[PDB]
Amino acid sequence: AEEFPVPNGFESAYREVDGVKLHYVKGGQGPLVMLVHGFGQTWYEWHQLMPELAKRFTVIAPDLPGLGQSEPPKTGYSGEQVAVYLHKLARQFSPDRPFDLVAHDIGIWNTYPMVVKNQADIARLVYMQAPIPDARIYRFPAFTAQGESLVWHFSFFAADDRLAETLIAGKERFFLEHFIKSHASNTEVFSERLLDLYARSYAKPHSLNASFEYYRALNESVRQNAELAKTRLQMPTMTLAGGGHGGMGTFQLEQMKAYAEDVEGHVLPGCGHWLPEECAAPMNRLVIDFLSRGRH
Amino acid sequence: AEEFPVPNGFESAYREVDGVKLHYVKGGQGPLVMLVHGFGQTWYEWHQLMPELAKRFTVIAPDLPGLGQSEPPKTGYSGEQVAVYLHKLARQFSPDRPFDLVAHDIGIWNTYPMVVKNQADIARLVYMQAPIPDARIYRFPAFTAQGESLVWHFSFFAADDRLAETLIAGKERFFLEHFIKSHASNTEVFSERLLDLYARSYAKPHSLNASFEYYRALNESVRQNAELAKTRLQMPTMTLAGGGHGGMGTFQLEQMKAYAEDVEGHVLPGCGHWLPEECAAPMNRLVIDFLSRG
Ligand SMILES: *[C@H](C/C=C\CC)[C@H](O)C/C=C\C/C=C\C/C=C\CCCC(=O)O
Ligand SMILES: *[C@H](C/C=C\CC)[C@H](O)C/C=C\C/C=C\C/C=C\CCCC(=O)O
Repeated sequence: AEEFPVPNGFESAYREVDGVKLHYVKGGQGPLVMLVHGFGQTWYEWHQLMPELAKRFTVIAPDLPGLGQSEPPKTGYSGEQVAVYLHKLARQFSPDRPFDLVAHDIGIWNTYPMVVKNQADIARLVYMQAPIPDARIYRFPAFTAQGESLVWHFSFFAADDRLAETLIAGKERFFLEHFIKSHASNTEVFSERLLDLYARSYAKPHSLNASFEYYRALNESVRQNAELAKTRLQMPTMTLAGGGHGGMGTFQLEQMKAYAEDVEGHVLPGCGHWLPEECAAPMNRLVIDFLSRGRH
Repeated sequence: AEEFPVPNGFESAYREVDGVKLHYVKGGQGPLVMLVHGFGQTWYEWHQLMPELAKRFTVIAPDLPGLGQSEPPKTGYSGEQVAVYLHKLARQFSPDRPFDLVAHDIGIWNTYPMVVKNQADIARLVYMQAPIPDARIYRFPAFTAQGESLVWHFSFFAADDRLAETLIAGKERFFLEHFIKSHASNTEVFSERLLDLYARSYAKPHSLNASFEYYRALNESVRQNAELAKTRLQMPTMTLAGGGHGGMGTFQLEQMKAYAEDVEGHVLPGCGHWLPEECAAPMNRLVIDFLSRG
């Protein structure tokens, strides 16, 4: 069974990593690029970018542990713990060469530790629409004069006594449409049909819980990154952020400059959080061009 | 059928104010003190303070519009709109002399405009455990190094699509116990029976919605207060805040200093948000003494 349709010429497969069965979709030939999705979604957010990248790269798009068709992690949900699974997965397909990494939302949280601890394995890095977990997240406001706070869900999802699962169970499709559209500029791309697909996946009880455990581990991830950030990232890095409703604007590049020696950033006007879907043409072009500098 | 038991010597009654039928509980004799409850609760949070105050004052404790047994407002849920109802209700019982005001949580939001606009009507003022809506609320962090913050509910409750009503329906008792205890230092004061009573009250569909409409109007209340705050408050004021988990600490008095010329403050160590219940005896003492000077 497949939760989302595989693009023509790709395969849906699984790989056991440290006792955890990870789902991924893979296609193409050449150097490896791994695309890592975020909260509320799965590998499928990349399905329009994947065929274009596969003309020059081997492309792998895993489901995060516990999400999509991937089993939950056995160690835990902190960034350093999850990053082990993703690093070992990528290295099974690229054991002797560095690979490229593209990550969105909590995909950033779940990859930053393995990037900084295995810098020689990462050729080029693209991060979009999430803060790297650090002390800056403790200053983001809970309530805004205009629009809506992009970050209050951190506390909702991290609340104890399984508050979020208890309130959202049975209402997953309603909740997902609300939080996707509230973080979007171009809401019209989220058709009822596409929302149905995403909601069906994260309504699996272990996936609903897994989704929130990433936030329950956020303070631990911050503590982990306080140590890791003592070494700046050396590989070429690109940041993308939306400039519209739900977009992080200039914050994405400004924070990355504290982490990376070689970084360029873009703010995409009229685009919110969900860049691959809201602004597919400019986002895909930016990613393909950036990764195509060099061997592919 | 009363939602909460009325103390001896008090009456549960109703008055029509601008076409809205307000519920209140009233007892005592002497100058008027109005006690205004906050989110998650009703007049009943004052039921231990009321008989003590009723020894020296006429005491009235209304249900906020749409909450408890009060009808929803017919104008709106912004602080300036709701404060009209509470001002006119108090004036029905104290038309000829100023009255005292005690408010908790969003009771503050719903009374500050009528205090600043009718200062000759307010003898003494007691505010506990809520910011006056102003630009300071836009700095409160969403997330803390210990986990969930005390303020993320601002955005949960203000969200559209009836987000809060839709997620909380069928889980009202569960959710109320959660936010009571996440804002409490002393949870042992909340019996299963008391949580049952509060949950049954705000689970009424129009009351669950009314609860969150106060937050959907919060930015409008901030904008309203930006003009009202040009006039400082002159009456004697006291602030109270908890010093424990759920408490606002020094924020309550420090904010009030920008609004009030004559203000004293206390922070109650070992107490959280729900001061009339978590720390009833010292809270009551401080309110009674402050109002009884003279
Ligand atoms: C994924 C968010 C996706 C869906 C939310 C239900 C991650 O949980 C968060 C990624 C990005 C948004 C968080 C940080 C915003 C960063 C700084 C800008 C602050 C503005 C503000 O409104 O506070
Ligand atoms: C009622 C809260 C009741 C139940 C919560 C579901 C009001 O909605 C909020 C009133 C008080 C609690 C929130 C405000 C805290 C204010 C500042 C604390 C200081 C933090 C800081 O950043 O300085």
